[PDB]
Amino acid sequence: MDTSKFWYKPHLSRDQAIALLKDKDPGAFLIRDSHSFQGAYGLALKVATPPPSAQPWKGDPVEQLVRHFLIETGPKGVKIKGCPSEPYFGSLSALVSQHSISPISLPCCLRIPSK
Repeated sequence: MDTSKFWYKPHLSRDQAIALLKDKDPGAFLIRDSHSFQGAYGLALKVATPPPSAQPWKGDPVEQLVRHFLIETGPKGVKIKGCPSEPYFGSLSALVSQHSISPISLPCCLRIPSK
């Protein structure tokens, strides 16, 4: 039984989010203050298992278990700044809800339990 207030932490650091994701059930996600750039939100998602290649670059093998990407919101919509996709959806809620059906940046659809 978890609420958005527990999965939403602006002060929460990236490392903290990764540790909380690797310690929680698969499919769970969280949001934190994106220190990257203004008007950005850090989205973290926990995967069930690593890829078939498992080729981490200067990062522990567990880092792959947790995927964290920074989403930017502009006058053209909000999208995850990391892949060429850039679908540009309505808001964080729009991409979060759609991510549970058509996952792009993430390996698997995002789970939104109790919401």
